[PDB]
Amino acid sequence: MKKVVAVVKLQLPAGKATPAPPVGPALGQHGANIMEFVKAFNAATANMGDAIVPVEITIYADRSFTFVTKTPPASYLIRKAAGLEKGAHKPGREKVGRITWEQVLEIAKQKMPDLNTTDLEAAARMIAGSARSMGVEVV
Amino acid sequence: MWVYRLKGTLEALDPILPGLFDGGARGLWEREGEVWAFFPAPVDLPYEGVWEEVGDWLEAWRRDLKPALAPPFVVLAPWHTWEGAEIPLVIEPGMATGHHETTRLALKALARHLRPGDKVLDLGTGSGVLAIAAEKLGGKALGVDIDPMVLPQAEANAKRNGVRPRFLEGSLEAALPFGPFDLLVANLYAELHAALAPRYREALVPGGRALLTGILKDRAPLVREAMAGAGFRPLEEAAEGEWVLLAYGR
Repeated sequence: MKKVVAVVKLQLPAGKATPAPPVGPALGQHGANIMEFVKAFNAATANMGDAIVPVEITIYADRSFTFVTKTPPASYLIRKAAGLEKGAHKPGREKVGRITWEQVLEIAKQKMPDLNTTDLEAAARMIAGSARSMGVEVV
Repeated sequence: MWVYRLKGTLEALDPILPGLFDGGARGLWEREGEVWAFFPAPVDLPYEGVWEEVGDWLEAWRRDLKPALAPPFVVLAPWHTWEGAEIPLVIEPGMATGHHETTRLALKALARHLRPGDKVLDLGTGSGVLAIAAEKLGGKALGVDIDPMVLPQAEANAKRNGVRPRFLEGSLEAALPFGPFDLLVANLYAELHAALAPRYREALVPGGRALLTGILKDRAPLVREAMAGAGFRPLEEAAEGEWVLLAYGR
């Protein structure tokens, strides 16, 4: 019972949001309070740090907003194991590091209420099948 | 500043995304089927998208700007004027101002707690608004910020207000040779307040007080636990919107 006119999807670094783009254009369009979001975003993500954080802004007809903070990218959390330099490229022909099958047994419960899976079973195979596009291994 | 447009979505290009924050990007944005990545400097990203210019959304703010009431003050832009009996605080708008709940809560709390002659520490000064407010109330104010870039505007703000706080680069430790203080005011995250609690007790004279804002309703327990743990006693809380102010005596 408050009309939504925008669900804006946006990836932002923890505690380092500013009026500047993407934020300016993304909220200014729908008359959302910009300074207000910057201040609220930053305080919300102050407990994490340097983490990339996906965030959904629900903008209403009165120009109100709420926002939901996400998990963040599976790929960020993978290379929290071996985060050496820049990642791979667009086709996929670059090396970085590696891991094994006991990272998922912690990080798939964190990344759970995103891509919906009630059973613990499939959660393994998605992270193992994400550790490929950057140059990662599982054995 | 240059935008970068990508062939997909935030969940179809989910593993090429870390490599973008190695490129220096500040933020990502999803469109009708496009990811727009913004940068302070352009480099050779391998994903073969397309680059665009700088270009609206800065001035919609600056020009709709109404004075912000926070009795006994009103915060005004250099181009406003005021009729009332409020104490005018003139603040060049930009790198933090007067219109946010947290600043208003802290300004009203200064008025309740500050005595003429008190030494004041304004932590994370930004614009210098609270250090300047304190001086208008007869306090002797030091404002510190870990970002030395804000300092010259804090000075310019102070000179348009006819006051002279001291402004320094640093945090608690840099303030220590200027203290101890009667009153500490700090607009900071809950997590920072909670980490700094012991050093807050160190910065204040016996019977001194801390006025703490920047705190989200839901994150206040963190601060309460930390402050009690550091030997402080609760004076009062004040709230507006999502935000609280917490006041303590040592």
